[PDB]
Amino acid sequence: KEEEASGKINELRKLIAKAKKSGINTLKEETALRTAEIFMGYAKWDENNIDANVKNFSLVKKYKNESEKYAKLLPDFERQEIIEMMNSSISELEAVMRGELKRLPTPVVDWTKVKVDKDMLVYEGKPVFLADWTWKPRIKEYIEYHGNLDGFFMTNANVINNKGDISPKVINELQEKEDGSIGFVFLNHSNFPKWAEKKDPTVKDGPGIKYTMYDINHPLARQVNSDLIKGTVPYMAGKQYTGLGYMLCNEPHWNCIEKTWASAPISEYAYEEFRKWLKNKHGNIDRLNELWSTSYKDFSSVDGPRIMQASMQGSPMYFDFMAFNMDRVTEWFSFLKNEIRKYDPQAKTHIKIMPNLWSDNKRDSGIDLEALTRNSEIIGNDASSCGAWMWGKPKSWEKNYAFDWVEICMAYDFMKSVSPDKVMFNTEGHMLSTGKYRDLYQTKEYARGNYWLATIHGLTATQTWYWCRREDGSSRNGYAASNNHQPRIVNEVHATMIDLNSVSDYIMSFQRQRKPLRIFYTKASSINKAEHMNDVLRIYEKLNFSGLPIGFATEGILKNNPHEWDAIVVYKTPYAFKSDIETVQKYLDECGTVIIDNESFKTDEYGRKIDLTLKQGKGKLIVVSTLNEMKNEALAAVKSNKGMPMISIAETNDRNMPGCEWRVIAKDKNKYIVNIVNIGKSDATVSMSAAKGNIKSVSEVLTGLKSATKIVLKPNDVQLLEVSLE
Repeated sequence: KEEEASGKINELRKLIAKAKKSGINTLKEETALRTAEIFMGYAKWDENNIDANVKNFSLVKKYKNESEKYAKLLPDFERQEIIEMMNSSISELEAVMRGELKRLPTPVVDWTKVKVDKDMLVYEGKPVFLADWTWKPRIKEYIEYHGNLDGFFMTNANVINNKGDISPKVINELQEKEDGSIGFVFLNHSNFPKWAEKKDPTVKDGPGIKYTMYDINHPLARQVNSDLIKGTVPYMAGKQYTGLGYMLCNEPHWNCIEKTWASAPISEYAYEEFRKWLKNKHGNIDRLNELWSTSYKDFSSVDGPRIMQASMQGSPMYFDFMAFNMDRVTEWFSFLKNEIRKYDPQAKTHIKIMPNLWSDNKRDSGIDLEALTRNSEIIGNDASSCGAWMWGKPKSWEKNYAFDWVEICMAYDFMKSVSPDKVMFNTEGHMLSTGKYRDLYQTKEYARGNYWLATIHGLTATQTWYWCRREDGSSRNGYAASNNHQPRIVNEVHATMIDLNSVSDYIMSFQRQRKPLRIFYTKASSINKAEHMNDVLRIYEKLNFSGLPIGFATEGILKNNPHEWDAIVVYKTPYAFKSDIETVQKYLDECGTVIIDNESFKTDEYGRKIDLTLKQGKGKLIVVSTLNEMKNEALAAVKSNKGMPMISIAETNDRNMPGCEWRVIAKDKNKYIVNIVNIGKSDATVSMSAAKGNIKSVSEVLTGLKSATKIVLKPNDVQLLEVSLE
């Protein structure tokens, strides 16, 4: 397969030179050719280092039993993937050269010239979308086609003394570092300097395991972070390598439920901050004593446990602890951002937030996705998707869906509800592999569908996990059967960016489209309930396959964002802040529509019967009993404001449920752009009609080929169609 692969590579290389002569933009095929050239060397390394790959595959649970076989077959698997990729590239380009496929213009992005503008990354006055790879060697061979993301890494360990002196190695790097390509600054928090630990060992208490291994409420922690930022950021300020911002922490969390993963008790400094937060929350100690059933003489005497028990969920002390943990974490990230802004007043910050700390049920992490998203100039995350785990009972998505769609659809939709006008930067993309998922045979169709779908929901740039391959093909649980062994996956991410760039105005219209239904979200219900996000997902899923972007409402969204929706839905939200209800009342008072079930808005965050109830007044207050009723009323509210899509879609499949998420935008008077992704785990047939009038024609935007009003999508398939009406 070595000789055969080299043959196809040489064939594509000559076809590229010929197409170029005709003025064809061969970026896509050059990207594939470069991928092939790189992975031929990786396959040669694999062929010469079988023993190293046996070890690599043994560390992977589903490839452990057959490790010797897998290490033997890997080199020819990689060459066979290159042969498939060259056959696809040669077929496509020969069709393009013969006028049989229409190739849209697409930019050759110079990353030294990309700028952030509102919710876009701009090259030569147009929106673009960026992909690079974690730990990829920054060499010419790898930055020509596979991304040119720059940046700078630092750690509080680079503060070498109490005086605030910075490691000379770090000063030397920053003095020499060129302006460079668009990049981000990575703040490390796992490595706190030993001199500080020796000076006051309490500085290690109440960590946010494992990525913040010191006390965010300790004064020596604040001195050290202030000293790091003061001594480094003046060298970075305004530089192109800071353009995608300052990443304030890797996967932060301060889990505080005893016997749970990455949990620890909070420090004594943190508990003193808790007494201050309780004084602000409750006003007088008598109000705390009534709720906690305690007899403290004042706020300084509060002296409850420094870690919570799962059995306490629903109690006032538990609520207070989790609410405080969120607020002090938000304040910590505010402190880091305000220190950076002193030395770089243009700094954009973000946080590598795990979206499942909002999309799953747990609220003990101190991660307030709304507050951290609002507080960030760039929407940071490391959203995961991927397929079935290598072990365990099926996840709930496996009944209906090809992959875990919940973070890149529902969490993205929450983040964009909070902040619609920001770039979104996935700083460790987990849409190809995780610790739990791996498949050597992962399809280019899966890879394209995922990056495409995530981009429809707001994703602007991705540093994908991960390019652990060194230039020689050696390695710097995660490695075997990751992208480091998959030539067609590495190539398809960049091919997807090329297509998204080619239609980036359409893509920004899909990202920005009116979200006319907002699901009400409150921390009052998520903190007190074991399974609030099961309920929020159930109503999201119920609404999300009707052609409409589905978004979220909170108190903060209603107070800070234009009310560009037709209705709020309130589902299984029995706990609410009084201020939630008051804010939803003000929306009814502006003639808003609220659709509420029988179970919602019954108590405050302490389970006390609520003094206040929603009154219809000038708006529309609709009480419903079922999910079906709630959906029927929601879509009626959109129809009443003429907000339904201009193209109607029906889906049939062998399941009980839709999987095709679809969207429609206007291209002009009688032409529409239809976006469809099959998130379902089996083939779906979509059937399209005009809402008014009659479909004249359907074509593929990317190919110019004629399509039909009835289409089969395989799982992970993407359709982008131009629909003309008569």
